[PDB]
Amino acid sequence: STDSVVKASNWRLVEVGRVVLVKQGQSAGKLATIVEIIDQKRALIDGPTTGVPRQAINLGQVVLTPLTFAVPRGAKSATVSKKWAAAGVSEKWATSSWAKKIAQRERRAALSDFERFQVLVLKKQKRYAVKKAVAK
Amino acid sequence: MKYIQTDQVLDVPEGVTVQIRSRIIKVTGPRGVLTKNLKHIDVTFTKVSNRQIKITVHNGDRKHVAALRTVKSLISNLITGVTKGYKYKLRYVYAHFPINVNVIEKDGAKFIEIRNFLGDKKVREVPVREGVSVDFSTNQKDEIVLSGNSVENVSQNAADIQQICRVRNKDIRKFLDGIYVSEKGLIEEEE
Amino acid sequence: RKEYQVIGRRLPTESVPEPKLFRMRIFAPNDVVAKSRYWYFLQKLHKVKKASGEIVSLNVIHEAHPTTVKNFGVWVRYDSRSGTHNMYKEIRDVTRVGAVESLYQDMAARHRARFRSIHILKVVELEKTADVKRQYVKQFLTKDLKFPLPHRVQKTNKVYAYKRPSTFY
Amino acid sequence: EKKAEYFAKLREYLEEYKSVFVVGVDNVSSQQMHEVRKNLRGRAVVLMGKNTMVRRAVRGFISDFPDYEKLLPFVKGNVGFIFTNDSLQDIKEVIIANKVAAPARAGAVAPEDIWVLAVNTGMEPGKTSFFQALGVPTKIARGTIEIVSDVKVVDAGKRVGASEASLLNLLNISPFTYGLTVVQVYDNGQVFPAS
Amino acid sequence: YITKMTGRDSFHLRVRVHPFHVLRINKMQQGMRGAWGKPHGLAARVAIGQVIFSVRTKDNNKDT
RNA sequence: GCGGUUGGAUAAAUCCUCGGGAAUGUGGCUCUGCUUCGGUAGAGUGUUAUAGCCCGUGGGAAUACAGCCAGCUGGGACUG
RNA sequence: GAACCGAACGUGGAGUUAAGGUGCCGGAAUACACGCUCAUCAGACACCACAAAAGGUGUUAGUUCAUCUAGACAGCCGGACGGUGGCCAUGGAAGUCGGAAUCCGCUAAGGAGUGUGUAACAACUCACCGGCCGAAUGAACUAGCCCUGAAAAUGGAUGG
RNA sequence: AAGCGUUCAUAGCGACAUUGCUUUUUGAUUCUUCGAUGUCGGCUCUUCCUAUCAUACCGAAGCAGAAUUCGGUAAGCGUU
Repeated sequence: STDSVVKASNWRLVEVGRVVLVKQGQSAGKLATIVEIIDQKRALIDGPTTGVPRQAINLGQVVLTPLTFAVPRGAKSATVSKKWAAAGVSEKWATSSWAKKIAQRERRAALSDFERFQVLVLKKQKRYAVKKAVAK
Repeated sequence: MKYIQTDQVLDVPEGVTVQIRSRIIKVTGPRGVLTKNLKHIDVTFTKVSNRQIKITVHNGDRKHVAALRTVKSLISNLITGVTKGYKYKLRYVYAHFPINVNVIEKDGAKFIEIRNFLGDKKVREVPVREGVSVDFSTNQKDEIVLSGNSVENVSQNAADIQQICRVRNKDIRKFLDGIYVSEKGLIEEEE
Repeated sequence: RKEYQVIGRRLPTESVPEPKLFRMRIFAPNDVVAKSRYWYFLQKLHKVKKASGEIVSLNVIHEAHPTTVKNFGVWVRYDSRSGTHNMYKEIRDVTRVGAVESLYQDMAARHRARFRSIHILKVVELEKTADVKRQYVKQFLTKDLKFPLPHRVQKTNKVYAYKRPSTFY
Repeated sequence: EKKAEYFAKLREYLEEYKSVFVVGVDNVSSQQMHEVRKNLRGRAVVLMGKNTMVRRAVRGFISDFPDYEKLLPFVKGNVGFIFTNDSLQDIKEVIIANKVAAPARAGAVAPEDIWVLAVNTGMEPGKTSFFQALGVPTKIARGTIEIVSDVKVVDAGKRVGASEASLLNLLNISPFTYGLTVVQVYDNGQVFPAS
Repeated sequence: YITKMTGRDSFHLRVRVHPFHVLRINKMQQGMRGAWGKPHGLAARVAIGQVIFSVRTKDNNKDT
């Protein structure tokens, strides 16, 4: 080589200033920061812009995203909202492949029966063009 | 209480290297190469500054953190072996009957053979393991030395010579005979 | 779990009007249990009982700052099979009522101590990272704490799956 | 309690007497250190120390005394103070010339080159096995045990054992008579190498 | 044991319980006809939180 | 699944205002140096500065928990 | 399972619970939350079909006391005398068969001495203090779950 | 674990106390059977238990060797 070589590893670290998605409860499918850590299966969270109050919660009920930014250790609510907007965490979230596939099935759920009939006709037109091109 | 994170730091010499994916550790150096599969442990490695590795555990226990420190010792012995090499000496304490030792070949296997041990007619036979040379000592008589890279294979081979020269049905404090280990260390001197 | 205040008195008997009043910070599920536990602890101090006395006030004591992490230090007396022993545990919880709740779980887990055989002596919120003695709390009071969560698992409402799932995180 | 006395008493020197004359004293082996101080009893005062590197670093401050900055680097290995302002030359003659000596070695690095001579030892037959076991050839020419032909037993390098030390301490000197040697000399200030 | 360690005049042992309770036994014509037992031996009856042995000593000893 | 009210420290906090307090001490400056001199990482100093926390004084609301409505709307079963 | 727990009964329909349960057999959460245990004999729910004294650095929590800016424990080396064979005892007792004394010096520190060893010395070794190294360690106890203690006859039973 | 064992509590033993297990001894009791379950041993034949006398392989000794003593995993195999 001759300089070593280790693979090595890559995890999502739980920390102060780690934005997370909420699975269940009154929130469900929102976003919030981690303000300060308590212990192992326990953490404080807040995200007043997206709409979620201040609460202690299990890390099993929440889930870590791959997005982070600088926050003071153990901040309040209004100070987090100042940093939230400046970094542009909401805009970075929408462009991700996770959020687009989340937003896709929400649109699929709200389809009317007339709209579903158009998906038959438009998709049949694509198949004819693709099948002709692949043959050559 | 479960330790939230514990870690130990390896220090690699100049010439040697280490190649780690999953838990397979191919060490190479001046003398040769060695390998070891640690696929029963759940640790994680991190390269820092070429000649420095950090082994660590995340949320262990009392029993799990014991295996953290032992892996530091296991990998260090491969680096110590591949740089210098280990050397285990042996002596045969004989009282009445003089013990003979030879190395006769058979299908490229190489067996260490022992005869006339405590007046026995049965010719005894201990095999030589992979990657360890058997040699006789000049100047010092009544001696045999085992040398190689792997500390595990050399020490095991030296033990099998000792434990196939036991006395049976006698009082062992009286009949003080066998092939005992005198010294165990390194090949390269001044270290 | 709430954190009631129970102010008793004793009766206004003829000869000695105006008794001295006595206050306690009782933990209980509801108002009926709070008055029961008041007379229990008062009976181990003065010559009183439910017949010879009355409750003056019952107030709930909510937490001042319930959205902030605090390091509590609780003193406890508890009765084992053989005898009775004193202890001093330490908890890292968001409220007093939340901290006392988690103590009753920990005593029942390790020592097999039930609700009936646990006396809560005194609960104190500690100030400085220095007063805390225990190592299992002091792990989480360090400078720039970070750690991953290895070996994540999913939870399907469905039975069957067609992927061979991963535990990456 | 005890460190407080050693904190206070170390400030008294070099605040008179003002020639510190330090020496180890590491492998002694004494016995006769006891007497080196008791021959120094009339004039000098001795004080061996532990980790007082933090002490002499803190005592380097003071304000009215910045002369103790020279004493904090040299203390490596077993070292201790023998402060006394007689001169520096006269005390050097008393301590070094006295020395420790005394036998000998029982399982460590060897002395100077040992070399046993011929001619009778002064022993009737008994332990001729132990002489031949450690190299030395013997021949009983009438009665007592006599050694024939001179050969070196142990050279300066390889270790000396416990059993072989039995006859050396009684009969044949190694020699491993090792004495104390001075490290530094002071008289201001003044970093004197002493030679 | 205490005499071996320190000395015979380094303490004062005191037993604070006396056997007054007489036991009975039915040793064996018939079987269990007229089965009133006869005196066997003595014993002492003890409650919870009651002292059996008492020893006063100096502060130096204790461990012996 | 929504609405209207009553009580509590006329909820407690957040937020606003007037004080005090320090550290798992931000910025600066100090300082060993380390440098691709780009920048760097460690110790050190000291009270908000180009991060911000903790505790209370004063002010005005929402919300949660608990109660009540001779409040409002929908779906399903059995019986004649 | 005569007796225990819950409930007392005309014939049918709809709702709701008692005691007891909710991996499957079996109707009902492979629910939610915090711990503890790994047993080459694990354990599993009242009456009910058994287990004790005594022990374990297996692991978990706790009580009382000690040393800590060089910890001290490590753990590898350096010292372990001077008065001195202390008085006594008697073949001989020199720190070490014993009967009481228990004091100083130099002191970094060295008991008129922890043992080994000798006819008694010699020789070795600890107690106490340094040298190397740089942040928590040492002693005595209390109770949780596991293990040793725990051996019977056809093949076998937390209901499986 | 007081003593025995030349010396030395535990190689092998073990007073004074004290916790157990077992149903191959014998008592205690009278639930089953008196409109009947053919009651002592020996002969013959099968299988099960281990609290192991022998054989296989090991540890301890006041085990020099031979012989013997105490214990371990063992009911495979044999016991006139």
